[PDB]
Parts: sequence; C-alpha cells; structure tokens
Amino acid sequence: AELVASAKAAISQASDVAALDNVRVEYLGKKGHLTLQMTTLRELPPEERPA
Repeated sequence: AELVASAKAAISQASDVAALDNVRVEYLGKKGHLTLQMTTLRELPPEERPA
C-alpha cells in the first residue's frame, strides 16, 4: 500500500495542524469529510472480498 498509504500520511498532517488551530474544530471536522471521506470510495473488486 504505497499509492494509497501516501494518502494515510495526510490523516496525521491534516491533524499535525488541526490540533494547532485557534478555535475552528467542527469546521475542520468537516474537511476530514471532503479529504477524509474521499479516499473511501468507490472500491471496485466488488467488496467480497476487497477485503
């Protein structure tokens, strides 16, 4: 997983400076929903198993 776990190096840097903000949390907690819900789908290899 090196074409896609170089996308899981974002889920600790969209957070290395999430906890560094000044007061915007459920704001940023909706951009791990347009950059942290995106890498999710769609998966081919029809989920049985994908795994």
